[PDB]
Amino acid sequence: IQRTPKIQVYSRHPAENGKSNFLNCYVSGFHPSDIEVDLLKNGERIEKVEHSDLSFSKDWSFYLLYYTEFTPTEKDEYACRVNHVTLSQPKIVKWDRDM
Amino acid sequence: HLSLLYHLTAVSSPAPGTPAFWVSGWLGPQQYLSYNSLRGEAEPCGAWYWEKETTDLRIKEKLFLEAFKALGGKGPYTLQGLLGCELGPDNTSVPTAKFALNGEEFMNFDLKQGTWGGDWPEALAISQRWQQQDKAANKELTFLLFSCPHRLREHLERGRGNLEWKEPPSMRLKARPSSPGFSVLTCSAFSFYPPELQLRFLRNGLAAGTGQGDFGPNSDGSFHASSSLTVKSGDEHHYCCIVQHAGLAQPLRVEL
Repeated sequence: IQRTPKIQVYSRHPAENGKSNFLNCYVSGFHPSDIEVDLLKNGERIEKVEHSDLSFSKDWSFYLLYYTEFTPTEKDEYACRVNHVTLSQPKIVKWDRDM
Repeated sequence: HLSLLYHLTAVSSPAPGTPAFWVSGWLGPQQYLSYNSLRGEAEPCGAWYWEKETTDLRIKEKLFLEAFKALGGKGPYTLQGLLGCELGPDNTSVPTAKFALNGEEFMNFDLKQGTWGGDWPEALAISQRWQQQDKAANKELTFLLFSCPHRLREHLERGRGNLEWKEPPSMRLKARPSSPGFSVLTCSAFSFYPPELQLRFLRNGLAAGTGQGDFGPNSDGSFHASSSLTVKSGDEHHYCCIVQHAGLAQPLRVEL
């Protein structure tokens, strides 16, 4: 079977304009394990990105965590771009300081 | 919690430079081990001799790749495995030996007759090949019945430190407008451990709902949660968010 990924974006700590934080893109619930993930800077890409080992939950679906160290500005709109076999076009999800 | 689990994955058609086989080792909700075909060694993880592990997983690596051999047919195939045990109430260990093919459970290990079983033709094929591997099934049985509970008990001893870890969550409650005439209240929990957390909304002392909420990890092993609830504009200040977590001496109330 094939399962379309679920995407969540959030910071490690509460958003403090000017303080060094962490941006997380957590993709999960997908199959197969082939996936492409990117963290966007208002539309750009970060060459400095890291991720956890690819793992899977009890229902056998995969999950992965993509994170980038950073410092929140006051007017941008960060987002995560994910490409997977189950998506016609890459899915784009932005970061809401609230969630 | 109080369980040792190895998550095994093998793919028949890996992308370039990618490994065909990799394993994650988990002690409860914490990853302590990592392994992959490329490196060929069992490495430690997040604040966690070792040979008995790098060997056990090397044998597993052979078996998973071997499963593609007599599955035949154009892939691509994804073979997954769940191996481990957990201390049960009565301090009794319960093993786990399940296998998935392309995301679907199709194989398991029967402790009764000591072999991998299943109805699918492909399970019959893989099971038969594995039986032909020198001492393979004996090792499986031995690990689920003896080695696993033992290693678990050891890591619990020499690693009680990271298990008693407690991080209270930093809370945040914000109100934002959505569809006309309504606002959405979002209650977020940041960087906490253990993973068991609970959020609930209250309305002027009244028990409100348990909103729609996600949950996820942070690069450091701690967690993140959030719960949203939709309310009529102007009714916001009437809500409180209650969080219950092992790292708090008592339920924390969060107001707007």
